[PDB]
Amino acid sequence: QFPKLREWIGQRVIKDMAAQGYQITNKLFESTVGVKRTDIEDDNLGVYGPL
Amino acid sequence: FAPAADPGAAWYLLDTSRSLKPLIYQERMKPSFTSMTKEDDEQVFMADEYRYGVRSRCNVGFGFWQLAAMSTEELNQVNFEKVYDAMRNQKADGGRPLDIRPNLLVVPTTLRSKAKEVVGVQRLANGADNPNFELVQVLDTAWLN
Amino acid sequence: MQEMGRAAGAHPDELVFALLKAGNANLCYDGQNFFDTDHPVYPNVDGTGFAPAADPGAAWYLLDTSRSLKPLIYQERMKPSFTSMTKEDDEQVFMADEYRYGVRSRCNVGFGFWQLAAMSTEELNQVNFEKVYDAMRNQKADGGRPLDIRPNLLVVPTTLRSKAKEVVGVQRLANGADNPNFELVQVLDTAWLN
Amino acid sequence: EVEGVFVRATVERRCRAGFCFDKEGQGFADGVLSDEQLEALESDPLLKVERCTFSG
Amino acid sequence: EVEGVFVRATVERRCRAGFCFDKEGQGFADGVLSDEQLEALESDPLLKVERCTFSG
Amino acid sequence: AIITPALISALKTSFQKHFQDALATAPSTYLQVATVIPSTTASNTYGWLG
Amino acid sequence: VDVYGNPIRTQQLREPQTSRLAGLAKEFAQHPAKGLTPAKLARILVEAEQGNLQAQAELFMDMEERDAHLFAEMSKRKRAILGLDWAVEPPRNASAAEKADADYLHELLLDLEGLEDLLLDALDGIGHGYSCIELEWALQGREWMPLAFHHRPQSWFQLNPEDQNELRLRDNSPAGEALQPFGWIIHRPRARSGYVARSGLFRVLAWPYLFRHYATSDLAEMLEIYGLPIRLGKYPPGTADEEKATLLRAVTGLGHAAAGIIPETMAIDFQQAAQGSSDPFLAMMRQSEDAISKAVLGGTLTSTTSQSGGGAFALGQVHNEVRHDLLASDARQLAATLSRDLLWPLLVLNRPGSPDVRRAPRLVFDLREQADITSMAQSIPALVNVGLEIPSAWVYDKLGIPQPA
Amino acid sequence: VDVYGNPIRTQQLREPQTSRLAGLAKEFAQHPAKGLTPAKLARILVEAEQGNLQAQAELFMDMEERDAHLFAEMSKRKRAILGLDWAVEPPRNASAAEKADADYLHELLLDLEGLEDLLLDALDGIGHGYSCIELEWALQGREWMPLAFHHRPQSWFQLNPEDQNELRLRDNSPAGEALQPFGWIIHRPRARSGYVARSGLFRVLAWPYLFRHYATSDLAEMLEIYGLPIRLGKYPPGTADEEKATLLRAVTGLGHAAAGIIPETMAIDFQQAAQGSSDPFLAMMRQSEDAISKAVLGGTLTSTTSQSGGGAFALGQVHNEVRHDLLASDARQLAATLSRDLLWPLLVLNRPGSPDVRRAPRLVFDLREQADITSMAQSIPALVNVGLEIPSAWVYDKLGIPQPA
Repeated sequence: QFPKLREWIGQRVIKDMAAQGYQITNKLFESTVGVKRTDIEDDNLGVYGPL
Repeated sequence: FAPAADPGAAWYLLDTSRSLKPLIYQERMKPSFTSMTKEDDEQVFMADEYRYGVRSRCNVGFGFWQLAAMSTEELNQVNFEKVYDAMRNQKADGGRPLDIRPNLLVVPTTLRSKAKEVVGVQRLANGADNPNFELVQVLDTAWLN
Repeated sequence: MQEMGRAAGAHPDELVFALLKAGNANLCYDGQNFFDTDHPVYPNVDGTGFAPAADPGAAWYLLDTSRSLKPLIYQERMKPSFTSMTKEDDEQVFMADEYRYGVRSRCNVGFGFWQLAAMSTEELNQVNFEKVYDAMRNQKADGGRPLDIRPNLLVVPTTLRSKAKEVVGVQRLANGADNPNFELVQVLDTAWLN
Repeated sequence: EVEGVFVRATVERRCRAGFCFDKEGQGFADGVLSDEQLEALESDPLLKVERCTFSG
Repeated sequence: EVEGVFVRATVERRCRAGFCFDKEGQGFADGVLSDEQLEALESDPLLKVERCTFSG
Repeated sequence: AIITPALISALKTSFQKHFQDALATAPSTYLQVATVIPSTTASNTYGWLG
Repeated sequence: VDVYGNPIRTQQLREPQTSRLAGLAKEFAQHPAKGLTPAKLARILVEAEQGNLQAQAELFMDMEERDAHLFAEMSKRKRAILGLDWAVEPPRNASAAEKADADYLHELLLDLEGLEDLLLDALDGIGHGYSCIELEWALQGREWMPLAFHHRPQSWFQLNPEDQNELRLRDNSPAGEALQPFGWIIHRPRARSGYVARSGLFRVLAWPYLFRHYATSDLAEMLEIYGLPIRLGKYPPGTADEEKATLLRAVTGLGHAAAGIIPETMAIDFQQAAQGSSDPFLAMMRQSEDAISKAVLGGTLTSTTSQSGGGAFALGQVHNEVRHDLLASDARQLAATLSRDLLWPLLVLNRPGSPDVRRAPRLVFDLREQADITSMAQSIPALVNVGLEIPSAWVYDKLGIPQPA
Repeated sequence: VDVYGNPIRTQQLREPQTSRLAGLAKEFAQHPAKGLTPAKLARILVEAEQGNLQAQAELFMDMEERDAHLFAEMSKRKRAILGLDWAVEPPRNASAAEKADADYLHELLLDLEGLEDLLLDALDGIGHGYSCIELEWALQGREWMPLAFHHRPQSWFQLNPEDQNELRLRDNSPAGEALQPFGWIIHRPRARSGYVARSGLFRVLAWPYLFRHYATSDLAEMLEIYGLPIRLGKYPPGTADEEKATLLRAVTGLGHAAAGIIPETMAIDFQQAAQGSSDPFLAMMRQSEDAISKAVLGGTLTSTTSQSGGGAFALGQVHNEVRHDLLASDARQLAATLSRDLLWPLLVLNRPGSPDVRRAPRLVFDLREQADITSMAQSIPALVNVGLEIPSAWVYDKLGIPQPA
């Protein structure tokens, strides 16, 4: 951000501005479930398929 | 326990997330993997994610509270109002204020009732007063602690 | 450019509240500090001292009146025209200019030097809030007559906003006892001071 | 080498012993060290700036 | 933690003396030393490769 | 795998200019406590006779 | 109130909104086109997408000024609109009061000076994506009048941080300032569907402009180098500095000088300077110019020119496809903007009552296309002798001849 | 209820569906066209096939912006539709009540501002494969009104994991959010038979765009290198660093400088810089542009231009094959979408009863083609004198002349 507007007497100070660059990487996430192919069809109540 | 005072109306939101990729669905159906021909009749279903949070502004977030509501002079007046004063007293480069307006209070389910007492009832815990009524609206959660 | 513009737009508040901070140091037209205990209203002695300022803001003039001389004309140095790019590696300069200054309207219509707190109904609330209130209510002018001041503004730093709201905004003060100053003076936030 | 000196026989703000002065031409432009303190020392060239690298 | 391991009895090109033959050595996906030699030593696998968490 | 992902950080990383100018000054306050007195001189003076 | 329903207060109409922003009037354009590279252009466009329209507006102005072909195309396109006759019509099956209101508005627009300048200023939004014209409101007794129309540079505005389709003034604050109701005529033609920043035609035309600029500059440099060959002199060991300078001056002036003499121990070799042609540069310039012509005026008459060929139906052939479509689109959008911004304040300030917004009069441009009088005049007699009862109103309207009064 | 039969609740019409998704309005396009390679494009398309439409939508927007020829073709195609007159007609052999309903709907559409913008926004689905326009519903007493039409970017949606033809909002959840009934006008033109992801025309046009981009960039680079030749200086052993720098600067400036002198022990060799032509690049650009023209507007008028040539039947020759077919297809699809999405809510909210869906009025675009008046006017008298009783209704309808009233 800019420096505060100061008083003026004889000359102007050519101020500067800082910078605070922030670094952060990325991470990967996963969740998986192993199921039997035959079992999903081998059901009558409509369960083990929506899972 | 697990407190945090955050602004919500600022151009930035604390703890900003990153939905870099969508909730793509990964599946193992049939003649697409070897798990089902040169293996048992196995299928796996997966949800890949490639996201991560961020520590956005550490000069506007405050934590580590003994969050309490009693006596309106020692427990809340000296902790929650202390955080109020600290957040509103934050100074940027050059000594100007950050215009911090604490309006978000996040606490776990254990502190939900006591946060509601801090914000929502005119009297704090003894019939004295509650200076922090309708100043910060609290949203309950359980993902933390 | 836009950052400098917003800084310039904010500047007048900084000027006014810097003068408010210096009020305990700067002098009003009498010849004493704006917030001093020895205002020479008469051969007698009159006094008005976290740098708060109870103000009526209802008379024909308001305290710490601002003086807008020149707007925030943008000053820029982005062309080889100048010797900054000659003597240096293409250094451009961006600037904003102001020609204003704060004012000390009247030191007999303001008060400071507060030991602010809201513990007891009065014994700690009238310590400052009511002392300012009644003092202004009975400030005398030339001719031994009241100024008919109507204090209705209270400016305090951020740290004192909770106490100010308790003083004005709650029926009870800090012990469920009473609060004589409810809906008396409307407080406003500020961080430019302290 | 030295990126820049910006001396012109004038420093930006050389503040010592609680008082801030303007002399000794101690202007630098580099992140070798004391960048946080380099902000305080620099950032105030009241007078003209002349950059003459010393190739240090 | 180190991410990178090959524990499927998998084959990799490790060069002992004048020849490069099957062997499992570094077998990591991160490098801080012996990069030039690791390249020859860390030739990606010939056969099935599966990774684990040594956390060493 | 890749021999040295260490040096390829510069190319990969992207920019999110969301923290840029994510701040503002405090709301204007001199209006409530101070009154504007436009002027065009170098030293304005006020006179009252009591 | 206005068409959008925002409350309207007549107190703020006495002074322009920008009057209290004297800083804006003292600014000068930064000319970002000079020293422009593809990376700089990409950064400018991306930043404009994020709400920094100042650089984009200045770049567009420079682009308009520095390209003669693009400027000619845009000027022709705008002058096409500026030459159209216009009229104000009452709403569908309007009543006597509505007809009177429309007639009064029509009379007011006829006698309002500066209409052509207003249309020209509004049409700038075609290329810039948005044009803002400030209004000066004055009272000549009991009736409000637009004193003048002021066109404000596109560099004076920005995007709302909370809304990418809403423009705001630059008042040094992060959020800018909302536009005053009844204080502006904002024209935002929509060539492509998207946000306001991406809606300008110059955004499409920027890259061909840069290609043409690079090709022209390179051709100019190569023409400068053309002519004499570069020739290098060589000297043996033991040649002093004075002799070196003499040899250098001799080589420097040898191209202009037909003849010269040097010692046998020295040598001058004439090497190729620049050998090639203007074919690649000119090919690139032609490609860019054709792209600009197609993007601005269509690829049937300008780039792939329709060629000559007269006839009764020649007007239709030249116009209806491409030219008529573009003319009608631009005219309709401009008319909608005008009816929204200028007609409505006049109706709701200069007349009593609160007429419903849906029944407001609409400005209409005359898009009538000249119809062949001779062929149709031949055709009618056969049809009427057959027995068809063709209405005379259709004939009078389509021919342009007015009905008898 | 709606046409699809889904229950309709008037409670949810007070607020837009996306109002509770303030996160979407703050997003910025990622511009995936910059630094695009064929592998990246293939990955983008494949991922879009799987339900990640954000990257595809942003790429399509960039493609539209960065190609002048493609943008001109698409704009011309859309403006063709935007200029067509339209009317609302009652169903087959409609009754008096149905005729009144159709008339009221027609009057409502005439007086509804922003219709042209709605049509333009809907036509974006031609290239993007689907366009979604959000509705603002308001009550002016007892009658519901569309307050405004908001076009939402295609990047705001995705595919249902359980259905590849059903779109959903991006609400941070894996399954997204179902589209609110009566809250959107979804236009999904079908150029090719398949799923919604594969249905866009820009999917066909992507590869020619990349070919043209690569050719243009390579030509620009080669034009930059053209001009002076590369020349290499050689120095003998025992040349110090200062002399090396002097030789390097001399070589660097030698191309611009006509003359120079070096010691006989040194040497400068002028090597070919870039020798060839623009023919291959321009050939590739022409091929890509012809492909784009054929894909967008047909290979009879744009790419393989129909050339000049007037006449009474010239209009038919130019239009009927290709141009008329494309115009009719686009107009019919847009009319069907409108009749489904906008007309039906108005009929079922603004009028009493529950009319059957099959009897709803249908919006019709005027596709009438100008017929030669002179030839046919010559023809009728012979036929009528022969004895044929030609109806006058056919004549009035086909000529465009209205029946007497």
